[PDB]
Amino acid sequence: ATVNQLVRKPRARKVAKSNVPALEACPQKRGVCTRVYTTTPKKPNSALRKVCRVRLTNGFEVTSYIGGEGHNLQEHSVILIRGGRVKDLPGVRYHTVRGALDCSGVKDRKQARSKYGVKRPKA
Amino acid sequence: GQKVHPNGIRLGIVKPWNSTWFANTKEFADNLDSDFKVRQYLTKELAKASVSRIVIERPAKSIRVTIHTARPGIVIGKKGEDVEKLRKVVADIAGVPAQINIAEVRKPELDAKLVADSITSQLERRVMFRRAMKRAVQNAMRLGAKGIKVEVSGRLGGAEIARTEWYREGRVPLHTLRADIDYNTSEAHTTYGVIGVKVWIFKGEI
RNA sequence: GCGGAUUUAGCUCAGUUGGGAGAGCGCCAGACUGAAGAUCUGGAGGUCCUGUGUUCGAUCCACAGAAUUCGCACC
RNA sequence: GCGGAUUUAGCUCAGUUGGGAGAGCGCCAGACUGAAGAUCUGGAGGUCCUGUGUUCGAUCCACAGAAUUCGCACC
RNA sequence: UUUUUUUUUUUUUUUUUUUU
RNA sequence: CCGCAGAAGAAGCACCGGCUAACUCCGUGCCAGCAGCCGCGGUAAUACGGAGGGUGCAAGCGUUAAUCGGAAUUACUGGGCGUAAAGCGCACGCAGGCGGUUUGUUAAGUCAGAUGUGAAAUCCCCGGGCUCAACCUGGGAACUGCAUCUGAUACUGGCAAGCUUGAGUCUCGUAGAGGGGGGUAGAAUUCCAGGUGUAGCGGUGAAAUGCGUAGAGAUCUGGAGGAAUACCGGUGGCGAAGGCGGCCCCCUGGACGAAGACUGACGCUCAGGUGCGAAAGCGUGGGGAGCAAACAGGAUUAGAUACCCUGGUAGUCCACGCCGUAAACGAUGUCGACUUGGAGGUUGUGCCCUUGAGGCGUGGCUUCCGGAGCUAACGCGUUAAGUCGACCGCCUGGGGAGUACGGCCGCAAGGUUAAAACUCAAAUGAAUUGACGGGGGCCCGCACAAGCGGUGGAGCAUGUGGUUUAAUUCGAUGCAACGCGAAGAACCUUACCUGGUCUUGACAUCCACGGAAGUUUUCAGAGAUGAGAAUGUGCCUUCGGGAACCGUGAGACAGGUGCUGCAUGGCUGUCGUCAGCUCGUGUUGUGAAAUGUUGGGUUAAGUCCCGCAACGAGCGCAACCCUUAUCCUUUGUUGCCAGCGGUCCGGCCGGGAACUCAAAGGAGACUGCCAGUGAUAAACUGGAGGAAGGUGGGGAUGACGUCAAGUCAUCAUGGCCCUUACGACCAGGGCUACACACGUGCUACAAUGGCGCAUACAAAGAGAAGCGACCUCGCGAGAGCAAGCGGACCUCAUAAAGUGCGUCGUAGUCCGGAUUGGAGUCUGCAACUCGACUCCAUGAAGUCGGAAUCGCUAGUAAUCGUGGAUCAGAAUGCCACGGUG
Repeated sequence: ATVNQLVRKPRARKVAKSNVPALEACPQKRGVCTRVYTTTPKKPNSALRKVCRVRLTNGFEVTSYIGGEGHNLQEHSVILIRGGRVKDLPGVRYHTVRGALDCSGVKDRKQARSKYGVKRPKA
Repeated sequence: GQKVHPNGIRLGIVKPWNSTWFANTKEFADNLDSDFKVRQYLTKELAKASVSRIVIERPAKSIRVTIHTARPGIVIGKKGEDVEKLRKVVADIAGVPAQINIAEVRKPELDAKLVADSITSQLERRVMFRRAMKRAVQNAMRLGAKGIKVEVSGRLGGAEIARTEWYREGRVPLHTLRADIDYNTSEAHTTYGVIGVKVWIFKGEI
């Protein structure tokens, strides 16, 4: 009831705190794959997830999550960028709808329908 | 927060027995054993007009069975052929004769029990018995009583639902060993789980 | 048409062209403890991305195929 | 190399005729606390560096040896 | 309107669904 | 459009929480993951992720980039100023806003009209053409303003005229803690020149560093310095705030009580600025008491880096001046009209035979606190928030901030605009908590008292830790846990280490074909179970069907303390012997406030007189109880003996009913009457009278409220267990070590003791899976004989103290059973590396232990014993009543 302590976390369970800095135009964008990483020891033992950096002109350096299945998301590519920074990721402030170019994304996952854009199976 | 029998604690004071018999030292065990079985059989015969009081006397181990039901004329039979039958199957377990005496439930509306057998019948229709539950209590209360409280616990909704509801069509002095009060029960199912109704019928003061 | 490096315990990666391996994090556990931590101890985790042949003996080699990737032959 | 301190309680360190092993502190008990410290009263805590000799008796001293360590010698 | 008899005591996890 | 030919050729995605909307069967473990406000997932995930069905809707379905929705917000049209945010300590005047209100007049704005603009697709209405939805459209209108003119006059502004006198200057009076310079009245007390009394003065939760035969102050007399306002002083006076305390001389603030005179709005109220400016720095030179931050230590030390206490400056104040400035809040300006008011606190004053405490008046300064309204809950109730208004304002939501990046000012520090990168999720206020609380206060309990007995150090009976052993079984870790559950962890109700059988198993059914049920050894086997040899043949009796009672073969089909208190009911607890709460209605509180606890008093007491808007409804109440204890009748009981009858000396056996006893029905003690107490209330004391006394004692019931505590190991059962299993048969064994403790429980340290011989009295108990005397053999554990005895008959106590006479002589013994030499036993498959007790040899610590864990207030702990169950059985556990005390 002492509001300066109380306001931080109190009874909501979506808890609205999200930190999403930087602007300079709009959030829905194209993002160059610049330079790949898979470095950094953390608590979530993140496996095979190549989380790379993007050359966004925004006043500081930034990074993006791999946004969906399909292992090849190479360093020469340029995908779409959007919000959705799961609790799992430090530093990053976006994810990616990544089956543009040659990077493919969903392979034969019949269930994916309107969520990614796949065609029908054997009826 | 307590359930509290007015009945049983006070047998001599307006609330007579379910059984009054006498076995000595060694002879108690098979009497008592049979006192569940003849009771079992009788209630499944009677259920077409229930059984308010199910009175097992034993004048000499052999059994003066005294049965309050709303409609005697269906256990009498077409006159005498079920009175033969019952007297056979209630003596058989005991090994000794059982003198099947009837009585009529003097208007079911006023009774020590039949208020619970009306409400638990409705759960066999499987539709929304709530339309008929407060009603069937308030009807029986125009034909007798001064207060009643009624409790239903059970599976009364759908899929995973178990909850419990409480209702008061008059005041209830909860234990009073001088008053005309009755506590009682009855038990239903609805293809999901139990529906067990209980009553406290504050009929009168003394 | 080039052919080279990195891929190691669940992660990170030390280091390794033949005797087939290594640390912390994380994981589980014998207790203390309702469960953990203070105090006090225990177990691992893989034949180093893998498969045919070498070879007395493979992560290693010859050799093909996978993942991270590289600039040039590409027009 | 010569001279010197030094290997004396977890911690800082006192100590020696040459025969006891010490204290602030730390632990533990006694209780005061549900508990613990303080503060308390009792118990306990030693590679006395090793060897040798003097000697009643060496932690000590002298001698020889290890090993740290300090100044000066070196220009 | 003099009000220091010692200062400290880790996170949890309690929490009987739901529209009325 | 009209015949053939066929339902033919035409549909699906979100998904399914909850928002409009339909839910489950399952998965992977804050994995992977949607991420809009919410919500989901932290091995039981209703939409994450799979799947079954179905749903919203159907060329559609979710969702996305922005932004207003709902939501009231930049408000001439639309507003909140106790709140978010919110009248900025302060107003010298320069422009600006409102300029007093009506006559005669005027229509530029005001308003209505006539006429022009807005050809055509609007917005808003109808009529229609296509088959028609649409589409294609035509017709009907409405357009604030601006133009050009006709009018109608109530405002807006003016014009001529006048006033209401807003505004001042004179005239005339009257006092205070004075805006700035002047004059300056008076206690203490330092420390000295010398006048003295000798050792003690300050200071504290306890005192300290100076000091004292080179005399601790103080106290006179003689002197040298520093310069508060102590009060006629206030139950008060002034002032723009601030802010001065004595009174006075000058400059003479403001005022403001008045005969009036003279001019007629010269006016109010203000931003940028003008002055003023509490805290503080800059000063520049000092005025340099007493106290007290820093200064300087003595001291209280878990570090004080401290607070004391002597010593200590700055603050005291300020000539003079950049001073912004924050707590100077009707959480609030400018104010005129407001005329139910009525009550005080004060000031000046009109009128009274001033016979007078002020009577009749009446403004100002101030507070009190009053209807209609306004209205949450406190109540505010007209000058106050309800009407009516002139603005100089502030008011742009989190978090960005009091912040900078141009320069206006400032002596530099800063003042002051209060902008903005970007970011992101609600709360400030009430009012309600009560945290277990060395509050004020009421208390009270071994809390604490006064005190009694002790536990301790060394040795002993022993369960974890921890040694690490070959290898280790749960859960035990303050008040909610101790001797585990186990009251017998070596057949034992089996953990567990195993091995030997099984998974309808040991136990128990409904039909199918059949059987008479059992006694006795021999050899195998660790037990379960294996291989043989003999002896037997039941009751109805339809000779049918079967019983007692044993079989093999069918289909159905068997089980276990597995914890959650959290579906719930019993039950038990320490709180509780408080006189309980909350309610059927009511209603002040929207609701968590209890709403009888309030307002006077009265008792140790929610005691009892009343009152108060409070009833009363019944479950606690009112008390039924058990044992007393003293007796009353009927009694006499194995009991049990008054008074005599025999004595062969034992209530023995005659012999009768006093009382214990045994005891059923039951019964009697009340302020009863006496003195003191005060209100002849209260009740508290002693006592008549008593077997208790003011519940007489001891048991007992143990209401709501009971820790989110249990009985989760019989509970009673809802949600959920493992089932090749947590199901059931059977022989072994090993829990105890030992360094460590630490205690619970045991004792040994000698005379208020015991030791040796001899003497006086009770009983509490349990008792045919029973308990057993006399009496035989005895060093005795322990053998035998057996009367008896079912509930005073049999027996197990012949409590220990105490008392009379002897012996040690303070002495490690004569006492210590720690224990170890040998000897034996009651059972048993069983005790030995495993006990439990007995006979004789002996003799480990022994000599009065500190600290600091609570026993125990009364007939109660030292002191003084005997019994019981579990169970083929050895607890020191605990459990209950007697008695020197």
